[PDB]
Amino acid sequence: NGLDTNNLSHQEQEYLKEYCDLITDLKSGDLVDIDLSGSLVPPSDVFIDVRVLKDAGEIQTEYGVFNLIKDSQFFVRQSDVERLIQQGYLQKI
Amino acid sequence: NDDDNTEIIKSFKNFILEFRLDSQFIYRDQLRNNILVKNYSLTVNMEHLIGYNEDIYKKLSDEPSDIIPLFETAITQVAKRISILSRASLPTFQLILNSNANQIPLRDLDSEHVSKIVRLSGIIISTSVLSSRATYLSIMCRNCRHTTSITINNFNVSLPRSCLSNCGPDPYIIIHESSKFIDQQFLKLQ
Amino acid sequence: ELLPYPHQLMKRLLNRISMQSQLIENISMGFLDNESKLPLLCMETELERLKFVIRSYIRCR
Amino acid sequence: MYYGISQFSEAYNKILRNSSSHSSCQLVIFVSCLNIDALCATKMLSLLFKKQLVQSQIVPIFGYSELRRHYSQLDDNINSLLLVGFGGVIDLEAFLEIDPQEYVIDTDSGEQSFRRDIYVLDAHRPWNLDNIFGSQIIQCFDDGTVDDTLGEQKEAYYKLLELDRKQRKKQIHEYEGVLEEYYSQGTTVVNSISAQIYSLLSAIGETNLSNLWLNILGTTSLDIAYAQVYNRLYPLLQDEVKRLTPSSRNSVKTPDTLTLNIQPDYYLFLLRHSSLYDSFYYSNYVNAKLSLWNENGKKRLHKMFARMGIPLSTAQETWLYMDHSIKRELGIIFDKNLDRYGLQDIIRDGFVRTLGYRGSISASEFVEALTALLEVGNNSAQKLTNLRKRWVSNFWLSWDALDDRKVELLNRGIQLAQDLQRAIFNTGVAILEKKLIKHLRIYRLCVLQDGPDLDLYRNPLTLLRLGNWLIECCAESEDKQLLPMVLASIDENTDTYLVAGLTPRYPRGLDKKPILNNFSMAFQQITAETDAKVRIDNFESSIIEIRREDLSPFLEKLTLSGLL
Amino acid sequence: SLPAHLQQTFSPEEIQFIVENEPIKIFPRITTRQKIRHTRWQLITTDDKALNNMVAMRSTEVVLWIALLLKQQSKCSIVAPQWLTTKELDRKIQYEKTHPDRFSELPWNWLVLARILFNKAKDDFHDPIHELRGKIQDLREIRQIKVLKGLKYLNESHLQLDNLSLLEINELRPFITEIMDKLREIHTASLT
Amino acid sequence: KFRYMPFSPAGTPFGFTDRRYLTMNEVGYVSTVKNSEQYSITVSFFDVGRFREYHFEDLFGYDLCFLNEKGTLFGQSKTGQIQYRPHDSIHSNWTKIIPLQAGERITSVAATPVRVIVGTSLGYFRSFNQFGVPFAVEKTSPIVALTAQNYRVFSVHYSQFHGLSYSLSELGTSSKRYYKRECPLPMSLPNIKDANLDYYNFNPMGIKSLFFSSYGDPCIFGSDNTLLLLSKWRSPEESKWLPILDSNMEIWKMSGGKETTDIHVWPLALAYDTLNCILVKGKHIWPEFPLPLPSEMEIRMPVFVKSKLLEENKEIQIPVSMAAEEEYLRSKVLSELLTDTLENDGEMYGNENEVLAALNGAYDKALLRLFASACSDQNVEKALSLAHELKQDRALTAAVKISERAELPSLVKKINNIREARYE
Ligand SMILES: [Zn+2]
Repeated sequence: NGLDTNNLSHQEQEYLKEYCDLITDLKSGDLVDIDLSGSLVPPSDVFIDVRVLKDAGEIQTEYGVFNLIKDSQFFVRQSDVERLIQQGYLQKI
Repeated sequence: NDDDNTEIIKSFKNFILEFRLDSQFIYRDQLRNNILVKNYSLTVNMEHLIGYNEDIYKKLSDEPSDIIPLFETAITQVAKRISILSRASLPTFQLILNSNANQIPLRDLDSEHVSKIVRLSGIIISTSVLSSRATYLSIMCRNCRHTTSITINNFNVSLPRSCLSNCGPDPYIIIHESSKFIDQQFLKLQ
Repeated sequence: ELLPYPHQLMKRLLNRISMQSQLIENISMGFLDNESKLPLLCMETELERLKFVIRSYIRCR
Repeated sequence: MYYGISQFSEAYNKILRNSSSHSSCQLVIFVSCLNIDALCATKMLSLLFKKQLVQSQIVPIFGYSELRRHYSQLDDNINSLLLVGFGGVIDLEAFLEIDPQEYVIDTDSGEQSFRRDIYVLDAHRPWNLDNIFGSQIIQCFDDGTVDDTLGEQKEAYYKLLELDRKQRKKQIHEYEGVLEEYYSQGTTVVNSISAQIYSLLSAIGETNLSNLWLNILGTTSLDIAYAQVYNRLYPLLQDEVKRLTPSSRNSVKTPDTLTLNIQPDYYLFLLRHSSLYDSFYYSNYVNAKLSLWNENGKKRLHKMFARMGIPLSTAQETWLYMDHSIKRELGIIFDKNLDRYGLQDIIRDGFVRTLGYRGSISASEFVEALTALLEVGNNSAQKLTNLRKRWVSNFWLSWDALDDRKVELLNRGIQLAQDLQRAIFNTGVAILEKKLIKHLRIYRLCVLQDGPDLDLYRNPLTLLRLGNWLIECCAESEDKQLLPMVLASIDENTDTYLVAGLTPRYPRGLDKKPILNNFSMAFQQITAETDAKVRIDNFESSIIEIRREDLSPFLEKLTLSGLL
Repeated sequence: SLPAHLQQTFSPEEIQFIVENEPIKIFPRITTRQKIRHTRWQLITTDDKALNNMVAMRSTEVVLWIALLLKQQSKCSIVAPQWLTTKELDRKIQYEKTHPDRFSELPWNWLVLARILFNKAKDDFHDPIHELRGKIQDLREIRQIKVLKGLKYLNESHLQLDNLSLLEINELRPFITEIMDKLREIHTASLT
Repeated sequence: KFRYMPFSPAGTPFGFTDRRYLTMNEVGYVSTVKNSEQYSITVSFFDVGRFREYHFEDLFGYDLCFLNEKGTLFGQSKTGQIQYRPHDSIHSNWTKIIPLQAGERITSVAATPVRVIVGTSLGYFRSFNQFGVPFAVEKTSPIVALTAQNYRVFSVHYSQFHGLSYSLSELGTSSKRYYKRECPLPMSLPNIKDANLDYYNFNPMGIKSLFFSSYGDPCIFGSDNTLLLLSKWRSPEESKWLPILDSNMEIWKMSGGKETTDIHVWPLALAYDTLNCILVKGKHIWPEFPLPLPSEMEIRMPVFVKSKLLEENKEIQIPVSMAAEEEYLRSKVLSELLTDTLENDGEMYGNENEVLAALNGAYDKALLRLFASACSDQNVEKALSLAHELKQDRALTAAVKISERAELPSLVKKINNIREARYE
């Protein structure tokens, strides 16, 4: 969440809300140059190949786009796609 | 022919020590790991033995009853070399074979398959109690107490007919304390 | 133990990560507006490796 | 013409100038799936762009409908496309609804430049001349065919384009005559796309044993249908194997040694994975020569192995465990005997690759594995789309199988290849025993109305497996005239026949000029005339799919046509 | 905030990340030393100077992750360090077999760097790589025997492990520290 | 008796195999494969940033090659065919046949930015401009070997009636200058195992390679495996060949001695002070096609008495006296070469002055370390003569400190006289 709900007690639901708010405060104040909630596997490669596992159309990134065509494959900077690997739209590595 | 047997043994030793796929020495790893959990055997896939050097597989499949003990011996020597610091005791390792040779159905096996390696299948309909077979016999002459030994490979031995230097006609007896044995089991396959 | 925080070291490292990010961005704008991308790739993955170490450090403590 | 083989370097340099940056993805590759050669070309091209660290996207595409969809949704940031294995034979500038004035920039000079390139890597001929001459945006990678062959058509195109009285009448009639005789040629493949990319890699200085193996595979995929092209290209591949082979001799087999030999690679089916018996039994050519679809041909194959001195049990051993002495002596045993059965064309030298200790694989076997992965790897419009999606997804099983790290996926391919060829063989003996092939006067017709494994033949490549299996059998007969064939198969789910127009071809060992496929435009003419509902969007435009009730009128109109 | 498997150890990828910060010798296949008669490397973690002054096949020393990045392309070759040659590894093997208790003084990164370079720079070795892999395997097996001897002497007090690798240590660390912790807690609990 | 053979720098024989190298140098390497009745030639570069590899099928079977920055020059020794290939391909390739008498062969070829040079076994010496126009023909002693760097051309001649000799030229776009013409070359020719005989059948002169330093000084590496460098070539009355590296001794040393054999040095280029070379292992003296990485050897002046090192070492370590001798000599000769380059040609990377300053530091340090041993033997005159050699006055103060610690007030007095003189 820093990037089944029935099973929590309502105290735990509002606790989780507050703890997520706290995490998002840490990666918003000072130290924001690092996404503190990012991965803790060290960066093994700067470019990676990634296969589109679910369709998401044309989206922008900082200086371009991806058209996430189903079962197309990119070769791309890892730092530009990590958010989509975590969200399950991209397959590889 | 002991030099030739030694070269067979060294060929198998090289197969254990050198065979590698995708950066892993699979049989060195398997033999070490088997030693750690104290099961003294090695499971060999003969696809890999063929892929390494088919001359060895040809020797193995021509006469397994002579070649299998040499392969077992090679496994013991590599086991010591990869688990004991020598110049600062393990048993005879069992060889186990995996294969994908075309199966011979149990009814078609006949006299042309005698002493060949065979792959078949069926239903196990009975499993006998365990029984003790000798691997190493310590042997004594009844009269002169000349001692000797028989080291046995269980792939087909007997006591010697007369004393190996009167001493009686049929003199040898087994020393059951120093002799080494293994478990043997009988199965019936339908 | 929770070891004492490297106050000055972390201050100066975060300043460098900020300025290096601004530099890599400025060079990217220059490319958009002698050319070889390879040193730029090294700078990009350098910031990835360094930001990983800071991220792992803070998450641990 | 547009980029000759001497100047592929300039197109590649233009790609890196226009559409490469650390900043953004800018390069899109459309590759026709269900095409091994296009696949291998795209793999080579992707390794190149990986090494140069170019951010790019590969899209596998089934046919022209999906092409127009996918082109339509490209963003203007994408300033280069590569179209691999399709598009050369259709006016892309018209079909993709291009206006060059929507893409034009920076005229200064009697000159233009454009915000997007569309490079075309296609081996099919005849080229559409609007691509080759008319367009300023479409950029075809020519094998030399245009400069070799199309000077008259070039002059005719430019004079007709110029020619917006007696002289005017004569000229316009003349050049329309030339162009309408150039068009309505039958379609044909003249090169391997992978060899064109390999010539580019030679220009850039990028050749290595990996790229060479991909070139060998993509070229080898042409061998069944386009034997003459394979024979044209095979000497160059021998040159490159020798040029890139290392200098060591008495090289001991070592777990790091990748080796790529030229050596005897018989025309049997999956020899090094089948048994010997099965590799004869399921071979297209052996079935054709011996007429193996009946018990007499089966008797002949048994007779052959008996005469060779091979016990039948040994012949049926899986090849690794099959007797080592036979494996050593096999070349002699074949040399002594296969001329006796007319099987002498079984003898061939082909490329065999063996890596470390994990076996040996020929280009023949490897392309069989890759094709099997494409074929069987993983409301009507929606069901059709969900089927085409499976095939677009099968592309990545063939792609990943090209990597040595994933040889378990290659072994999946090998197994699927064996079972596919078994299904083809059983369907084939069904066709020939029940005499399904109706001999219409102009062309032979075979329609699968029902039977087991019918649900495989809704895939174009599986249908073409069966078509090639039939065509080898007909070609190697003495009584039959060499005639074109239509093969059709009902899909009971979609209630549509999938129909393939197949060329004939000469016997496998004979040598004459090539035979062209004219179902490609004959189907178009019948489609244009008829009120029937028939899809013609497959890249192999000699394949169509049509509703069940419309087939018999379509075939009647076809056999009334003089175009075949 | 830190996963359980990272709580009190390093992942092997983190051990790799550590080793990748070591300098390594390369033969450049590009020239960056602009003659007296454009983008510069401008790094903040490591020595920018060497990369800006490369000349083709003048050997030079750079941080290992940059050498791997340049070797992902064909733009350098990584010179295998002197210890990793066949003769040196054979000397270390003889040392290991000759001294049953001491570990031989291989560098702390030896297994990690052997794995990295055997994968990413398999073509750069002067010696045949299958022998280098064989002797690295011999060393790991012999050293593992020595480890299994050493663990018979775990204490409540302390332990000494002179030349054990970073990877071998990191592989053993949860076992050794947990067992010695429990031996401590048994011993300290017995005190009055 | 003798036979002329074609040569190209660091090219190799076929031996018992069907591919060989035509040449290799600081730019790259060229290889040819006996592809049945024709040859597959590949041209490969070490700077992949500047140049891109290429290959072609060769129907003439070129056996000569030369490879500079600007283009590749090819030749077929027995038919007189030559071809030149610019690397940009914006200028055209061109081909020419040069005439040969019966039994005459092209023995070597070389190229410069404005010239192409061909030398034959009867000693004709033919010059073409870079576009193939014939410009001149000379006759000289037969040119057994030949190379160039930029505009500087260095050629080696031999015949039974002239002996071994060399010429050095600087042809330029203008001011076409000749530094030395057919002066005798002090290199040693091979003695009259079979891999050695095979190599000398391929290359009877036994010149393994021939090239220039990166600073443009001629170099050659003969059958003695000793790298020779021609010092002070820019003024012929002072020029002298320096044996800057006995590679046999250095191989013996770095291997710990032990009569080490079956490892050979294949030279590529000298750069500043460090020979790039392939260390070939085994019976054959020459490298194989998967070209090993060119290892590096720093030059070593030959002052190493092998018997003394055997007594000391019985992995080899050098006594500090011998080390200081070699350090002093090497630093002196390298500083001279740098000084001549900077006076005549000037800086090219812009740090050579700093290198030369640091080198003078090493020179003075080596002299001080020798001076200490001279003072330990209490020889005032050996110490003073060593003191005269130092360059930095500030370093000469350290000699005072040493001679104080070695209780030689006579030496201290003399050194202070040198201080008072050096103050001028
Ligand atoms: Zn007795």
